[PDB]
Amino acid sequence: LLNPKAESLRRDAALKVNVTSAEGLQSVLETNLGPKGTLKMLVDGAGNIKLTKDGKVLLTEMQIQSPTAVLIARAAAAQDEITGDGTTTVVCLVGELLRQAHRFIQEGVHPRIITDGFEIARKESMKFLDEFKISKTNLSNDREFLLQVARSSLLTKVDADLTEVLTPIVTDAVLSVYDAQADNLDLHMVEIMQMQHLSPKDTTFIKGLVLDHGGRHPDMPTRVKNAYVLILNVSLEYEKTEVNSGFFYSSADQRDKLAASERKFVDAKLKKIIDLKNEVCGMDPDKGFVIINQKGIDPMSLDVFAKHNILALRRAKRRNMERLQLVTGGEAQNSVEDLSPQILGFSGLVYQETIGEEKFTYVTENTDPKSCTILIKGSTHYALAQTKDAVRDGLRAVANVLKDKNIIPGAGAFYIALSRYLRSANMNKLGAKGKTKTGIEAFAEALLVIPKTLVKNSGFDPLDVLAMVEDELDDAQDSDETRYVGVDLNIGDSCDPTIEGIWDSYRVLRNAITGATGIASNLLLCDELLRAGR
Amino acid sequence: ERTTGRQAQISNITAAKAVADVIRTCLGPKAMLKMLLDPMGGLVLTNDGHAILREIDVAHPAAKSMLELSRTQDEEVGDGTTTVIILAGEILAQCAPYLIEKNIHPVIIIQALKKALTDALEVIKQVSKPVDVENDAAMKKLIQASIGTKYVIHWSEKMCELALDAVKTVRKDLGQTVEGEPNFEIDIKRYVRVEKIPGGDVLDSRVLKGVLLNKDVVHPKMSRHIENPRVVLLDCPLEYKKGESQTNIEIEKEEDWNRILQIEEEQVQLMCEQILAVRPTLVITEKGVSDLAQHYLLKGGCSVLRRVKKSDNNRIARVTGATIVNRVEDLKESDVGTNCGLFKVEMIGDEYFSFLDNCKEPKACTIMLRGGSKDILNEIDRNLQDAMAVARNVMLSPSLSPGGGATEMAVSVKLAEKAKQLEGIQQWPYQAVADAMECIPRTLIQNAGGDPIRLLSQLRAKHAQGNFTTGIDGDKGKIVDMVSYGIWEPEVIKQQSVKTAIESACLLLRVDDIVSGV
Amino acid sequence: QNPNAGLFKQGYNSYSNADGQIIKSIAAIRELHQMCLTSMGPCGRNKIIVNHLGKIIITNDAATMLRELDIVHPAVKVLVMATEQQKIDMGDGTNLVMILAGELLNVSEKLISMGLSAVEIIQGYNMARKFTLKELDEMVVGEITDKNDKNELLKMIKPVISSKKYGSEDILSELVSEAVSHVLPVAQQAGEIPYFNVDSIRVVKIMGGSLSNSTVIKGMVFNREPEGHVKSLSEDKKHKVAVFTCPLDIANTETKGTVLLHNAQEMLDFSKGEEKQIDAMMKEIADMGVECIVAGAGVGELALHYLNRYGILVLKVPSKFELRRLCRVCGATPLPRLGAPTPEELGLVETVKTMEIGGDRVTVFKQEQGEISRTSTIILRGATQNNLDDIERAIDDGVAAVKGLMKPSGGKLLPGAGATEIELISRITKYGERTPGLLQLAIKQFAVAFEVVPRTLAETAGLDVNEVLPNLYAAHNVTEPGAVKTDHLYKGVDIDGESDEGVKDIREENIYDMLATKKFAINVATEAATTVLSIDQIIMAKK
Repeated sequence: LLNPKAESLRRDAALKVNVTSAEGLQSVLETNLGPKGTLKMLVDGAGNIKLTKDGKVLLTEMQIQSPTAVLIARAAAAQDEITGDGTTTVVCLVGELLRQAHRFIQEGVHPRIITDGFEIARKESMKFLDEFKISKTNLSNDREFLLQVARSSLLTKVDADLTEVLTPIVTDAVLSVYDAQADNLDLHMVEIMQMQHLSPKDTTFIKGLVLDHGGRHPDMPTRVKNAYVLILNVSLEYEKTEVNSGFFYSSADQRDKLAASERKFVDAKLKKIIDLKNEVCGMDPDKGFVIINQKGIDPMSLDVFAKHNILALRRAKRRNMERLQLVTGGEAQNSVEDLSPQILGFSGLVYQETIGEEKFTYVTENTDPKSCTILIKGSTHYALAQTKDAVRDGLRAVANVLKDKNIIPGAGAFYIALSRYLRSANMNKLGAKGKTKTGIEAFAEALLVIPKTLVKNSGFDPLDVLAMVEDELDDAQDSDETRYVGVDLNIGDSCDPTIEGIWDSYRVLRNAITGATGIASNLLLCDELLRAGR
Repeated sequence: ERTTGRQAQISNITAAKAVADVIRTCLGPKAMLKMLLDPMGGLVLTNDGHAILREIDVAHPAAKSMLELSRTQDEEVGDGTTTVIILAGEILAQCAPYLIEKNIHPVIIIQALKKALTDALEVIKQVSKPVDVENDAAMKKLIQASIGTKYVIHWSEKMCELALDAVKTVRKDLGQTVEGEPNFEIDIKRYVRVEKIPGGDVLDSRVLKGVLLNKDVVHPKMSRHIENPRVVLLDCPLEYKKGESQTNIEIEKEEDWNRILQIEEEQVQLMCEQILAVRPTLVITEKGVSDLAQHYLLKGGCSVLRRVKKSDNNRIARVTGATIVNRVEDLKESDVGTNCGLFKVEMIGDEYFSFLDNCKEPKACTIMLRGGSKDILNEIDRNLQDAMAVARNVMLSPSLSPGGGATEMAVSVKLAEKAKQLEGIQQWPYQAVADAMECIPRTLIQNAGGDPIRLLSQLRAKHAQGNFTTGIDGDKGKIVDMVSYGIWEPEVIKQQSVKTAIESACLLLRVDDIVSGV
Repeated sequence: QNPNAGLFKQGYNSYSNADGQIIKSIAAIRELHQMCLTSMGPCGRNKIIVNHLGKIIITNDAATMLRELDIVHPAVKVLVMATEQQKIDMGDGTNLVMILAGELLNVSEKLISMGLSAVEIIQGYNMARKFTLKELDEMVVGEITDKNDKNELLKMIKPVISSKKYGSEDILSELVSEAVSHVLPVAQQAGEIPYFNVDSIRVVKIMGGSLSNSTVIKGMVFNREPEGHVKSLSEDKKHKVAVFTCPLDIANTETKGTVLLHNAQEMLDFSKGEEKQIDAMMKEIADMGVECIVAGAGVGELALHYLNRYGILVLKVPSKFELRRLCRVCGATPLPRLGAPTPEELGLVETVKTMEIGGDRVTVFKQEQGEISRTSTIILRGATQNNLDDIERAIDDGVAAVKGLMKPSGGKLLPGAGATEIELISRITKYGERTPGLLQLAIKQFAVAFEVVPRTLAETAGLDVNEVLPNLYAAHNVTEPGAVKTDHLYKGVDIDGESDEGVKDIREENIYDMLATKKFAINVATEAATTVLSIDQIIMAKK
């Protein structure tokens, strides 16, 4: 009963290996879960080094033969595209749910009752999901509350020293590009650029756009306040005669005469550009004139623009020019003859950071920029990738808070409560089945892995924190009031998640409980591992 | 190289047993998922039986013969593909000790399976109950079993009306003792072929009798509607032709250019005179038509329609009667397209169409599918063929059988009682067939978590006392009645499940040696 | 017979925390940690590393050795990149960062044996770092006035040049301080714009002579020969110099101008053409007053013949990186063309001569007063080739510390050579009992991690470990009859090898560690150890 070049596991051994292989991935991702987790380093073998605490980012770089972990990586594919954060939490819910069910499989329980017991408990969890959630107002004055929300995303991926630096940056990045109405928010308007040779604690927020190539000349002004931005599409580099010709010269002096004839085409355009500056606020104080000039610049025009204290730029990215049209407002001017003062825009203080290797020009202080830039600066390679992974996860975490009016407290507040609710509700209801109790109890015990994992990485006994929370929840029910309890990782005792400021998005936990239950149920449905096609 | 002795009979049984034991978990709505490991990092987690069998590579030829049966069984009916393979594999497993340990000649077993095939089909006819196929409200509830739990569940009300009108369109009900019984001649493949039209609404989708074409009138001023249209079909296009032999045309003198220009108008006009000989009201050409032939046929009072596929012309001959003719010079006047209902060119979905339809039922038609997008049309497409396949089995005979293992047990009980009165050497393999009929509902018991020993013995006792309609529930897992709780299956699935499985099991027992050679 | 389990991913070399991976990552760094323990300090030792080009190079500095070594351990690369933070952003502390970050992992093993989580270990160092950084502001006694005087530079430069080639710190200090004072412009009451640059000082070396024969010249000295009949110019000030990027050859045409050989009549026109054209092009250069031609590319044979009759010095500079810094000296501009020495692109130089350095004739490019240059050159002499390599690297580390003298607290100082490291231990242990909670275990071990700096100074000096350590404890811990602690806070680890006994104040030798080096090294040492302690798992492949 076999085929050549094929391997198969029969009876229940095919499922036990799939669960055991899933337990191996659990122990790997059990250490890095939460703000007390660990920062993993992976090596591709070509010399690349990446330090990331995110679950999905690690799974994409890792190669796994186990087909169970492949579906776990595919399960996290829909998590980042929807939730954007908490992929490690989903894996811990899938693995422990298989471990708790592994004990019941050895007792002779058919996996369908175990699978149906998880789906029935999933539908009951969604009913308790809407009862436990807290409705948050849509007012834009909640930035003070958003500071605690930003800390929930930041404290996980960093050492907590960069959180206070990134807290005002990430919070103000979303609110600036977002006008106040129902509408929605677009994170594409926030650009992320990086530069090395500096410390990570120097990270600052950029309200405008950061440009790559800066003006090179000793007489160009470094700081220009209240300058008019002009988008210039003409090429200011060296030009040639409009008709095909050649340079015939007996002496070097005659070569400059033939070259100057072609240089007058550029000089004729330079005279029309400088006339626009003197026309509008030429001698007026607190005024400036800056030339963008997407195309290049010849060395002769650098001296002409420097005498007038004009900031000149050349060789700009085509995509970055489309943002300057929205931020500054200046239209693209193709021809110099058609240049008009109505094309000129407006901008605030423009100061260029002078560094030998690279120079940045800030477009910031704009009337209607409608864009933001988060500049992540670090000396090493992993310092740039770690913070960028925290910002992209931080921007998407705050995004779901403003889009979805519902918010849930974190720090195991939903996991411990739902495990307590489903335990006492199944005994009072008894509407499913007597054999389903094993599937419902296994799901209730599988929800306690997260509060035990978070405190385990901190070093405190997960058994003592579990008893103190359950004793506090029982005392809260006897007092007839609403009191939310959560695990405090720093002190080790319980805490109020509303006062501490730990909050989780409603859309993140809704797809986490539903996603982890549906994927782990499909793993238990596997009868046999077939090898074919070779 | 070669396999002799009784070991080759075991190799044929283990070949079918290996394929059967894998798909045992694919039966029922509670069927467990299966994980196939390819040499590539990818995997297939789906529980579809037909999708897994196509991805399994087998060595022994008897295992390939079982895969060839699944390819034919999947085309006849939509579901029950793995049921035939499991049934055919279990019969060889139950007859394994009789063929090997009992030292019984295989032809004795093969001849016994021929008698057990007829005896099993007679029991299904007695267990099945009559159903009204002319009731429109009853057929929508029968198709709904293949509708719900799918993406079309929201349109299920519109899907049942679209599937019922589609089955009633292709079918032709005729019977008599004069020319015989055609058995309604229902063919889903060729005659039910659908044309997906983007835009519109799912409710707006209609089933039209005729051939739908996307080509409009090729002339700006022409009659767009004909009262009594006459369709003429032909192959050779209308345009300037060339000589069949080597043709070398070198024109130098200025007065030699007009000679070819006059021949260009004559060669096109001669092709139009052959068409107008019957005085048709329509002209349909398989290939394109030159602009010259457009004006020549315009003066003849007929519409010109070019660029028609060959697969469509075969279906046009059913709705029209025009005989396919290759050369235009051979076109007979017997090809008149009379009895063509409507020529209406009315545009649907920002694309000019044409109507070849009529008031009669040739058993040929093109279903008009419209929806919210092209992805919705693809989901309706595959779901409409599966909905019609279930409705086809209902229209082939007014009988329905209880599912969930009730029909499987109803045959095993009557087979064990009838075999006791035969009193022959074939009596022993009949009990093996009855034991194989009990494994199909027992497989549902193993997938439902219930005790296969206790539930199977109690279910068999309920057939000898109560009715034969008591099956096993998928959702619950306890013995319940199928008729009262609304679980039914058509008989045609049961007819092809018993016949094809036993016939394939006989062919595997006929091979006692494997010949190696090209 | 024996199955395999525990690796579910692919074939690789896998490490898990159950095998003591945190100890293996520290043990791998410990292999290269002992090399840096014997490096820092004036008694440190030098290591030999053969380059991949077949050249033996020996140096004390670890930042150079870490680049030449092949390191397959990624955990070590964290400290290597942390060492680059000491070499790039600062001019000192490359040897100290490897000793501190390596010891922070050694003292962390005691917390791991007790079962303490790595997060509380990192949190303990983060709280202890803020306690140390707060004290570093109070550890400063004196402050450099930044007068930029020659005598004032000898105080800061001397300890920076130290811990390499000991005994030459007095001679090398006069050579560096003289070159730095020439680069530093004369200005007052302006602190906004930086002035000193690292690349403004180019060091040269020539075999022969001794270290005492070295001097300091203002300019950029070239070792190449004049290549022509003109050895040197006169003493007249403001010599016109032309910098030509295009090589010296017959003038060509910007449009096409391809030379092809077909008939022998063209060959005679090519030889006679190069004679007439070059003589015409070089004549127009001499008519405008250019007495020196700097050609970045090669020079033809016919070009050297005509320039000898016009009295023009020929100078070739094959390195294009030196021509960019040359424009800041004479003021000339490179011309991509040839034959048109525009006077706007011409510079001025007062003195260009040819002097004998180490026994070989080299053309010196220098000045006196006018046309102020920002570039200086340090001339070195010596018999040993390997010793001159470390001296140039010692000057590069010496001038890089001058960059740290700018606005960000460049004048503040603290006693070094083991004086501050011991005094900080008593202050950290003072905060250990002051701060309640589980952090007391990490704070006490954070002060013990600073005991490796004085220990290595005693090991590299041949001193007994049992001697210097208890002597420094009783020196920095005393009972003063009063509220203010008095007497000697300056007791360091003495170089010894002579004199009498024990330790002594480091102020006697005028040696100290700059605050910008010490304060920045602590932040790098903690972040380097934070990364290693935060990684409990790695995945690699066979290389």
